[PDB]
Amino acid sequence: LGLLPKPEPKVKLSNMMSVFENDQNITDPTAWEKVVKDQVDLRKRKHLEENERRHEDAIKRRKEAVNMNVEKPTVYHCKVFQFKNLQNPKIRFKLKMNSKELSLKGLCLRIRDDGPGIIIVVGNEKSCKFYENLVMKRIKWNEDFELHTNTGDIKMDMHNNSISKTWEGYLQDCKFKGWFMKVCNDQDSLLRTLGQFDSEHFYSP
Amino acid sequence: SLPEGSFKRVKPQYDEIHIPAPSKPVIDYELKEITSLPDWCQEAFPSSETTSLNPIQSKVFHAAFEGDSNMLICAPTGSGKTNIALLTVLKALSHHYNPKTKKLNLSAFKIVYIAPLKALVQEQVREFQRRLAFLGIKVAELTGDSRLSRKQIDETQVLVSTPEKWDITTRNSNNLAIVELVRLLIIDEIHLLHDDRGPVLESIVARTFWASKYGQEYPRIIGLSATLPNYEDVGRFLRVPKEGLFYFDSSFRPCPLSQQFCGIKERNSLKKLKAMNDACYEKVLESINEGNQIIVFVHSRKETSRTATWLKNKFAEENITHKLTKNDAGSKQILKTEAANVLDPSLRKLIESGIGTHHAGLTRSDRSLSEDLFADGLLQVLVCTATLAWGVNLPAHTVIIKGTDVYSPEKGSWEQLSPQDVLQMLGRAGRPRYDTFGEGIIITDQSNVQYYLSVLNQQLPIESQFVSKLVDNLNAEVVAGNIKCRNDAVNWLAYTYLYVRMLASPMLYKVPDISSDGQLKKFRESLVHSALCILKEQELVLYDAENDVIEATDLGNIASSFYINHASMDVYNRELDEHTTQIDLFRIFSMSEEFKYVSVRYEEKRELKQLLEKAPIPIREDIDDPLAKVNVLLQS
RNA sequence: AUCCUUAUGCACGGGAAAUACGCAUAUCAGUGAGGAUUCGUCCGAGAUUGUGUUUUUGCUGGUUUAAUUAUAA
Repeated sequence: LGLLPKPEPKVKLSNMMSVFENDQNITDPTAWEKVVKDQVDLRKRKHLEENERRHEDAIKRRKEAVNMNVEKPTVYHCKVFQFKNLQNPKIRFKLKMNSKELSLKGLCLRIRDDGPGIIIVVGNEKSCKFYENLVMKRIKWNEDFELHTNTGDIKMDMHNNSISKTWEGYLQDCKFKGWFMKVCNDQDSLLRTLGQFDSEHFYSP
Repeated sequence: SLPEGSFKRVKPQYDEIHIPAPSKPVIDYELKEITSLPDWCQEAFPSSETTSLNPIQSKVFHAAFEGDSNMLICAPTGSGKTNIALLTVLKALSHHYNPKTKKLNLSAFKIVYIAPLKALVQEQVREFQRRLAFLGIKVAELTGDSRLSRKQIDETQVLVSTPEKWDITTRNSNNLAIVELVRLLIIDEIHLLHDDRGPVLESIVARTFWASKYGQEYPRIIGLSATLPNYEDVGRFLRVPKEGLFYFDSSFRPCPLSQQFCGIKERNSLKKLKAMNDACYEKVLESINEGNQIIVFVHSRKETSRTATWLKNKFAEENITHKLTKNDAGSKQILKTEAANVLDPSLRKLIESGIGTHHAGLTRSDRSLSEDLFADGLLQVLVCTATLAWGVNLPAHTVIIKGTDVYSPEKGSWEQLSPQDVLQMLGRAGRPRYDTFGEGIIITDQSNVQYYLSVLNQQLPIESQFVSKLVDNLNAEVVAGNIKCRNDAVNWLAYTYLYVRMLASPMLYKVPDISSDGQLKKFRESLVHSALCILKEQELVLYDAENDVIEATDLGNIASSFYINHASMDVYNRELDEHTTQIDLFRIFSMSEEFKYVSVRYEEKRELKQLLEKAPIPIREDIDDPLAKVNVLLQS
């Protein structure tokens, strides 16, 4: 009915010799090579281009993907661990970022520096399990490290340091809004620190 | 541009753009009535239907009586011009004719009306007779088939002439009394200057100003034209006082012209032609259901008949009856009375269908018949060559122009439709008297549509073609004896229309001088040099380069008298010989340059073949050559 | 934050077939369509029925010359 532009032959190298489109098949050999070659790269571009269009627009849909609030889960999965020494910083930083990208309610405590202690993570079951794989499996807690101290770095011996699962299960209502690692020097202010969230019993002496 | 195209339709065969009708005029003025005239002038409009003048006329009229000055009207030519010219005529008559004493003063004033075509001259003359009958005026034709003699010019008062014959009458030295007596010089269709006859008008104009200085009283000059750009430059060509200039756009037209194109996307001629026929058919089908009487222009006369045949079998395949569903008994009658009686180019069948055609090559009687039948309306569709727009006033509601490329023997190549022809084809349109608006349509190739939009806006100046006709005009003028030198020649060339146009745009018309010579003294003199070299070679005029003296020869005088072109002249010069015989005489006659535009035709060819066998005067050339056709026609 | 995987969608490049593919309010069909064998078993999703096209679908490709008119009478 005429509304749209009538199509036109796509023309490739292989096809170029054949096309009886009126246009300088021989007479301009190279100027005709031109329109063809730039024709192809026109399309090929438009491909890459379009991909980038949907890609970006969907990233804007990623901002909107953040804009919704949490729909807090009615029932909370949980996992609890016990560990001698958190003293390796890159561990802690791993346990900072990874916990942070994964939106994990919970905490981490321990006794000062040397003190063993507890790990708590709560949330959807999908994330919690990954976090576990992170903690138990990949990260080696008998593996010694060299720590930055006041003047410099020294040998810190982790082969004694040991991590193990306590358990994992369900919880009526999470008292953790966000995840914070911290210290309470004794066991008491430590246990009490749990007890502000009513969490004392999670630790096993 | 954006206001011009309102709405565009896309169709499989073609992309059609539909331009809306032009705007209606803003009224800052009073419509001038007839009772405001003096006593004698109230019969200027004997049938006064409105009792008020058209949007264009009133202001120009009262300005025309108020000033006696050179005037210019660029107008739709919607029948408005005829009355204006009439009224100025009556004024001159009153100036030489007393209000109290009702005796008309016959010998004082003389009037000239320059109408390009014989037919239009005829029509005009009947109009002038009708309107001027009460004063007791003789309005008669001076031109061509008119065949007026030495006496009747003296007897007559109002003259209606074609440009060529008026040029030749005023060129002749003995009549100069009559030329002086003419007070009123009316030039109709001054836009003709674009075309190659226009050279004659500018030469006439130059002769009016420059040639009569011994009596030296300059007549009133009134230009009348289709609306055109560079109106100001036109006035500087003539005299025109700034107030006499009246520029009126197509918004002042009686029937607004709805402009329409179909671009054709096809290339090869076999499918392209078919697509054009399909588009034409579609337009006709849209039109006739509304009760629309339609004209389809084409390039060539042979195209007409085959086009009409195509419409008959195709159109009839669609529906036969609807073209004549009304008064089929009287349509059968009138149709058989007209077609069956006088027509013999196998055109009767087309007439009988009720799609007719008109072209040069249709008998004079048959020709008049087709005009009349299409006026009555038994002819719904009229296929035509370019004769009608140029010649005849009869408008028709729908006008289709089929095709772009016309063949011009000027080049010997297929050119585009020239704007000045396109415009006059668009002029004939929905009827100013009856219908509300016209439908214009142009069937065309899409690539040239961009060009036709602009040239159709009428933004194009009247092109000065004086370069070809310069030489002959100069020769005639030397024969008059008005130019004895190069300086005289260039002074005459200052009143020439190319002069103005050069001043406006030197590089467009190939002035090398440009910054040098604001008055183009050396450019004028260089053209004179160029002319007088070739003239001297043709022994038309005497000339010397350094001393610069001019005089006219006998051959030049002959060329002036019988208005032979310079090319024809030198052709005669060499081809005529002491020993040349009866056979060679016809050949030379055929060689005359005025037949350059003549060519043999395939429908002509059988009768040619029958002739050249029994022809008494033998032909050295052969049937394919146009010269042989010309001199066998001469023998016939 | 990166990658792989999977499926699906939009694509781009390239090949292959056009005795292939459809379509169907059909009829049934994991609540077994259908098949196999070494006879112990094994295999496990379409078949029927009617119907339409199928040297094809759309498009595009090359050979059997306008009008007008000028003399001194």
